[PDB]
Amino acid sequence: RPLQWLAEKYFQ
Ligand SMILES: *CCCCC*
Repeated sequence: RPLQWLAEKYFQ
């Protein structure tokens, strides 16, 4: 679950 980078772009 590589959501680390994903969160920076999508959520934040
Ligand atoms: C790892 C990212 C934490 C939320 C910004």
